[PDB]
Amino acid sequence: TGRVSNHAELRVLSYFMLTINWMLSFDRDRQYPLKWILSLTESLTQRTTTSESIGRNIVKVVYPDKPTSSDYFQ
DNA sequence: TGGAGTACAAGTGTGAGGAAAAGTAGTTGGCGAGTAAAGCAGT
Repeated sequence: TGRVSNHAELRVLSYFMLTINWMLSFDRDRQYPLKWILSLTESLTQRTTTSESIGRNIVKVVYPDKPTSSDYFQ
């Protein structure tokens, strides 16, 4: 395994990682307020029963290595 | 002005760890009554 991370779909996600910090930490424009971030993660960390979410709940089950895999108690 | 490198960032040389079903163990258990005669002992 060459440690260049030359996979194409792998590198799209880092572009989605570095953007979401830069567009929020350096915001002189005060268009993205802090209280909306306080209404994002509080509304995102919230379970629901759609079939995408139910199907996502199966995916947490199958992987045993990492934490946030014994998430079934909640 | 221009070099000692020392750093992170690129590389390639060196054997093994984890996966699993069928097949293979040591171990119990669960079988198939008469009426007659002659013989040689007997003494």
